[PDB]
Amino acid sequence: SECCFQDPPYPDASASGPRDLRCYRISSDRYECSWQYEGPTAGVSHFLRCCLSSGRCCYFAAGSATRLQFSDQAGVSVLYTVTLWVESWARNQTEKSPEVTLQLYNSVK
Amino acid sequence: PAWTQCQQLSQKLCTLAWSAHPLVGHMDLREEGDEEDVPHIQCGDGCDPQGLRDNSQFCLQRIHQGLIFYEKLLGSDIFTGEPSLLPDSPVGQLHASLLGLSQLLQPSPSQPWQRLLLRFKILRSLQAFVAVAARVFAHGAATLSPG
Amino acid sequence: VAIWELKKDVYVVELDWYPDAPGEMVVLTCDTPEEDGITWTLDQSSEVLGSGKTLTIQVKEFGDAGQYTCHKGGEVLSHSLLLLHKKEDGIWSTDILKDQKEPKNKTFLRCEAKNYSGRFTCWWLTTISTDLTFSVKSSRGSSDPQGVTCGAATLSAERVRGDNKEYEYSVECQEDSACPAAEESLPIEVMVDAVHKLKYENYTSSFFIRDIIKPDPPKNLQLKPLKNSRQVEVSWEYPDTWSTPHSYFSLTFCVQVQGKSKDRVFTDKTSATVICRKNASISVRAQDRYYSSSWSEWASVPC
Amino acid sequence: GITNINCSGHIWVEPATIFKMGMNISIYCQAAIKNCQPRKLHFYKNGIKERFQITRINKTTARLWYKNFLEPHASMYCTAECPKHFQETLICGKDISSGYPPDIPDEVTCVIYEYSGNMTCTWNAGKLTYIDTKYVVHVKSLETEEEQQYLTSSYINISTDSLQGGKKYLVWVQAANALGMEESKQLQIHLDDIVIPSAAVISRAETINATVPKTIIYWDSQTTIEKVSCEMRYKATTNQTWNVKEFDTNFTYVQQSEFYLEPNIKYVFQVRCQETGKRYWQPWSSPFFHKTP
Ligand SMILES: *[C@@H]1O[C@H](CO)[C@@H](O[C@@H]2O[C@H](CO)[C@@H](O[C@@H]3O[C@H](CO)[C@@H](O)[C@H](O)[C@@H]3O)[C@H](O)[C@H]2NC(C)=O)[C@H](O)[C@H]1NC(C)=O
Ligand SMILES: *[C@@H]1O[C@H](CO)[C@@H](O[C@@H]2O[C@H](CO)[C@@H](O)[C@H](O)[C@H]2NC(C)=O)[C@H](O)[C@H]1NC(C)=O
Ligand SMILES: *[C@@H]1O[C@H](CO)[C@@H](O)[C@H](O)[C@H]1NC(C)=O
Ligand SMILES: *[C@@H]1O[C@H](CO)[C@@H](O)[C@H](O)[C@H]1NC(C)=O
Ligand SMILES: *[C@@H]1O[C@H](CO)[C@@H](O)[C@H](O)[C@H]1NC(C)=O
Ligand SMILES: *[C@@H]1O[C@H](CO)[C@@H](O)[C@H](O)[C@H]1NC(C)=O
Ligand SMILES: *[C@@H]1O[C@H](CO)[C@@H](O)[C@H](O)[C@H]1NC(C)=O
Repeated sequence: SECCFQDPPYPDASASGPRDLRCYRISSDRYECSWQYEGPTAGVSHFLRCCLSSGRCCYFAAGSATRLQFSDQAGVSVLYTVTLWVESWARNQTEKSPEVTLQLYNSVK
Repeated sequence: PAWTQCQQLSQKLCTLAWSAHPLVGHMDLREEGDEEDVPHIQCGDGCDPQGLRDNSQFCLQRIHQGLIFYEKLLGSDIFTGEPSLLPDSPVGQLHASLLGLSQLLQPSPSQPWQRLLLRFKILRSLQAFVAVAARVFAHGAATLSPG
Repeated sequence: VAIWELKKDVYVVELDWYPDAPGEMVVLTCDTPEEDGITWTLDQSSEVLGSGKTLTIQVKEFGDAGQYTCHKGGEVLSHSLLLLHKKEDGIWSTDILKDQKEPKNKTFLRCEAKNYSGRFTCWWLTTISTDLTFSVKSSRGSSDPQGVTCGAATLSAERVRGDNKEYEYSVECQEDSACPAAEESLPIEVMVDAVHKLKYENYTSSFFIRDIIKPDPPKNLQLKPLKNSRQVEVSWEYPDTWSTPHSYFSLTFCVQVQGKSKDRVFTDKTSATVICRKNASISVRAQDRYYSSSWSEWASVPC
Repeated sequence: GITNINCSGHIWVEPATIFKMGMNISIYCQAAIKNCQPRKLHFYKNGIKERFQITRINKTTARLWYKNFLEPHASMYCTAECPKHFQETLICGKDISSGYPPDIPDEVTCVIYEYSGNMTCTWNAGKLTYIDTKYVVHVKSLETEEEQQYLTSSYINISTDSLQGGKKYLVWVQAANALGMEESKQLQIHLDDIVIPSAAVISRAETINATVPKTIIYWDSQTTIEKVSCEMRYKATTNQTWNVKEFDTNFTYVQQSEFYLEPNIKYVFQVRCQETGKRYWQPWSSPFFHKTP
């Protein structure tokens, strides 16, 4: 998995959506991100977006999966603070999860 | 002829050498003395199979020097002081088998804790020497003995 | 601490890795004899901040590494590839290779030799398959090193573990002037450079040839009955890959009886007598006779 | 190199490398490898790696703790795991000893066996020391006040030829080991009063078939001393009491002691003698059995 730094294929914009985004450091250089979705999972595509310190922002295409892993060379910085959230496009409009921002390196647990 | 006695006693030596110290390779520790003196079977010392067919005198000159060199150490305080090495212990028999075999060819301070580590170093370095020595005797008794 | 050149126009920068690190500022210079309006373009990047003959960017993440290019007047003068060497609390990173656990912990490089001829094969493991490059160089001794020529690292095996695939790489090396009969004093030094995308790491391993020797399994294993007491005479031969002659490079064998349930005898001869049972299998290993190196693999036959 | 250890660090013990037996001890190992921050630090006791009570207090220093260390000797050495080496890196080692401080020597006694020509001084050393304990015997003349000292590990024979200044002397003993040092009370001697005659031995035991059965005991000694008193003990082995007779014997001739005893019982006989009036006696002779007719 590699972070694409272009725009997601939907317009930016309901109460239903994903929630409870949790990311830790699972290995010496690999990471894992888990979230949950409130609603039917038919046709739902999740996309984990991340913004670096320079202001540049990228996204991960998670597909139908509600869990995504990535290495330390996918474009997401781990030594400095980033901004994470999950966007889901099922039908009609876009759905978002609560915001979670932290330094990924010291998330060892 | 005389090659058979050197072959049988060297066979016992390789048994006694490893029997005295069955430690595996990863157990051996290393110390900051990377830089190099101790007699080794150098390349071209005539101990290869072709060297013995050409002239076995060259290889025995180095093996003889090594057997009296390692014998000099089993007689040193390293192998006699505290902690006492038992004479009938498999390490003790190595001394006499070293001198006896050495005879057939051509008729210092230390503290009790350092000796344990030193004794380990000598035995391992000796094992590689006795190995190649038992090879030239096995080859000699199988090729030059019948004639 | 410092920076060093790996090969032509390829550099590795050492970086202490901890959170909120300042990184290490890096001074890059274009290989231009004279210019007053130099812009800098990193690979594809359209955004261009580079100015002047020298560009300094604060290297503090992988995003600052890659191929930096400086082209004057629409013509490319030279390139420059930057790799990162991750230092973490005084420990060099070891993410590319896998811990082999054999024979002890943290044994990333493992090497075997089928004989004393001076040819050996070192192998490693990794959990990735793409953007991977290895570089192996070796010699005997460090002070006045002797010549050792190594081939190319190639994929040899690919298996499955719990949830991912495990990739096995290997390289063939040959000592230029090998002395099999000699008692080794200076060890063989194997140095492997590894680059995954923009991440660089290096490994090392020291050994004597006599300590990494693992003969090939016995050759032509067969059985034949004995009418007196229905005992079996097992017969085998030395493996072809073993050193020659056999009157000098002797071996010792181990014969055991296994019968689909739950018998070992050692000998220096090339035959032995055992007792067979129902659906039992006889197997034999091999080891150097005068030096306790590694055992060979099993060669088995049914009763 | 090959004939010597090259320590790459140092090791120290608290309270000390030599300590009182049964105490808690802490062994500290500090590494000093040129280009290696150790991943792990191991301890070996008598070549056996230790697995418990080891704490990584410092990235380069480790502490091994023992509760109630009872071994009198032990060879310690510690190593380091270095990332650039497949071998464990030797740090340093040290021999530790355990024992007890010496007691105050008492029961100091100095005698001169007659023809031995030298004076034998002994004492009670006290508790077991387990460690190398040395003893210094001081001899001072009550006349010329000059003091000689003598080192030993057990007891000592001092030649009478070295006892020139007078016949009256003071003797005390000093005991010392790594853990302590003590001194005895002064004992004064008179070289004429501390002589013990040469050994007296029993020869035979004869019984006579006459009016009353006489058990004649033959015994003798080769002593030049004139005034000599002796004692002899005799008991039936079935009995548990000692009967004794005293004699002022003249060893020019073999002595004959006439005893009137009961027939057909086992008996035991022992003798000891001294210069009359002097302080010290002989030890009791070896038991001499004799059944009567
Ligand atoms: C290679 O390195 C690993 C590093 O983890 C070694 O693992 C060691 O495993 C033991 C046993 O799990 C750990 O000690 C014990 O842990 C168990 C719970 O698993 C517990 O019951 C005990 O009280 C004790 O804590 C040990 O901590 C661990 N090593 C380290 C450095 O933490 C492994 O043994 C090494 N060897 C090989 C051949 O892989
Ligand atoms: C001090 O002298 C005495 C004799 O007066 C020694 O006693 C004997 O010495 C001989 C050797 O000369 C030994 O074979 C005996 O075993 C000793 N004991 C006896 C009971 O005869 C004594 O050895 C001398 N002191 C020391 C410390 O040896
Ligand atoms: C191995 O990598 C380290 C990390 O920067 C580097 O300093 C060192 O030079 C490399 N090894 C050698 C033998 O140069
Ligand atoms: C050693 O320490 C333990 C507790 O740490 C204590 O119970 C014991 O009395 C100590 N022994 C000595 C001799 O100090
Ligand atoms: C512990 O390590 C520090 C380095 O951070 C050093 O200054 C200190 O002397 C060490 N202490 C001991 C007891 O070795
Ligand atoms: C005197 O002491 C010495 C000390 O060696 C001893 O050997 C000897 O038996 C003693 N008696 C003599 C010399 O009459
Ligand atoms: C045992 O010895 C005591 C002490 O002299 C003596 O009185 C007693 O009679 C003895 N026993 C016999 C049975 O004679």
